Amino acid sequence: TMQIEQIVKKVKECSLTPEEGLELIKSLGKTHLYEMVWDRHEFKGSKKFPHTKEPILFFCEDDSMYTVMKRQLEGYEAPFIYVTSGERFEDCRNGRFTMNFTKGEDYDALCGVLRSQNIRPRHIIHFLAAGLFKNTEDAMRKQLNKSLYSLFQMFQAFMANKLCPKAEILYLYENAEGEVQPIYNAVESFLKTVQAENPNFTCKAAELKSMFDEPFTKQHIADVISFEWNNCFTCYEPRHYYKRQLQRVKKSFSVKKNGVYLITGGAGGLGYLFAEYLAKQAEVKLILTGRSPASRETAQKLSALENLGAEALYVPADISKEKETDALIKYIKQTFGELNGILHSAGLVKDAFIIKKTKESIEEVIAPKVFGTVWLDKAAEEEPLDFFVMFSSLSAVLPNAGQSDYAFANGCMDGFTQYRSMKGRPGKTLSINWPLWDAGALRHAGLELLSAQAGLAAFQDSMSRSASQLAVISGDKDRISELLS
Ligand SMILES: NC(=O)c1ccc[n+]([C@@H]2O[C@H](COP(=O)([O-])OP(=O)(O)OC[C@H]3O[C@@H](n4cnc5c(N)ncnc54)[C@H](OP(=O)(O)O)[C@@H]3O)[C@@H](O)[C@H]2O)c1
Repeated sequence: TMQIEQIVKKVKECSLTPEEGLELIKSLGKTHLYEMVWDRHEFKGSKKFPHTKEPILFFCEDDSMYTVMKRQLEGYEAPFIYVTSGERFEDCRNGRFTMNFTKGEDYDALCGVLRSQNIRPRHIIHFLAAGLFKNTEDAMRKQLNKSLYSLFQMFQAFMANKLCPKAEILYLYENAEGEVQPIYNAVESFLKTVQAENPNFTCKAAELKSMFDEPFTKQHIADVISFEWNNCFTCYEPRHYYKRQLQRVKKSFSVKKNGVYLITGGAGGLGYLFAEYLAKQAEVKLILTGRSPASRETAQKLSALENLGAEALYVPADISKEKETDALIKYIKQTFGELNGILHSAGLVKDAFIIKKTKESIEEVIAPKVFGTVWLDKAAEEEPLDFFVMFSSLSAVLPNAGQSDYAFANGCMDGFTQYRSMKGRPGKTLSINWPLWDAGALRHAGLELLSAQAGLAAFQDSMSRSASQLAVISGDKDRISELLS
């Protein structure tokens, strides 16, 4: 009752056209905001062995884990296969191999050889993801090769060669107190979707976080592996671990007169819906960016925005290209003096199951949300931003079959929020995990499309809260609660 009067007051106040107000009322009780909540535990140890007596396959950059794992498995009577990085694929005898973890052909060779040797792994350990995150092309490329791409090659090869009728895959990465791993942490979103595509692959992800004065030793790693074998995501410190899940949030934003705002994907569906929304709040300057050249439709959009009081430019740029993004921020500074806010809506979708994806398709989908996001932060480092808002997707958290790289890319933005925090970036940093909008199967679930007004208001609410990651889910609260258990 109070809520309806609330909205009435707003249309009375003219924040909303009577029609918009009605659309919002019709959405009442359907739009809920969620945040990650953690549960913390003492790390207690476990038995050492897998629960079945079947071959274990371990991928590692080098042999730093070989001895400890042989010691850990003393008494376990099934093969241990240990694969390290090399120039070439090589069977190095007695369960040891080298390979190039980026070459699909090498995963084929591995599968072929193991099949010839009558070795059918069930427990797979992927532990290549180490090294600090840095916001450089070279560093990001190496991290993606150690994580997303290596895993893509591995799962595709495994399915194509039918190596594992069932597999339990444990993906590990290193982190440390005071540091962040946006790329490696995003793998969880990929693995959840592999599992939805192939339910015989049970996929787990574990962060190995060293603390100051409490390093993760080789033995503590072994112990985490054994613990996992005997129990998607857990973050492990040496003495404690924690898990997370979305839960409903507990119980006033505006752009500024003369503020300068960049909307990437600014001519796309959500990008433009937000540009009009922002133009109605105040007399602003808007820069809409997409890769495509100007067209009659981009002109029409700019005109509609200038009719609302804004000044508006369309500036073509591929924001996944570091120098283009840099040139873009420079042009905005030179043209308007400064930048006060970024809404990062650039993105694309190219759905396909992992078995049908290509590396090139993955590169395309991730470019704007992995590299683009980083380049926008990097180019705008010195700008007095009031806000840096990433349009992420609920697929990062609840993915569907076919969206593995998309889910990863969005999950990468979600983790990138911690980088901005770590670096002390000014203003509000927020990633919003949006569901499907009705603007620009689910039936059975108890979910509904998010209407334009409901979504605008969720943004408005999100911006006034303190969480740096919020998920927006549209539907019935109890149905959603089941889906999130
Ligand atoms: N609509 C939904 O239901 C929904 C749900 C969840 C999340 N989201 C997220 O919200 C954002 C917008 O969704 P949408 O429905 O508006 O899709 P959309 O209409 O395709 O808009 C995305 C825009 O991104 C631009 N873009 C792609 N790559 C780019 C690059 N490298 N540099 C600059 N611009 C680039 C595209 O234009 P060019 O081709 O000209 O570059 C396109 O206009 C996306 O990031 C999406 O993942 C949407």
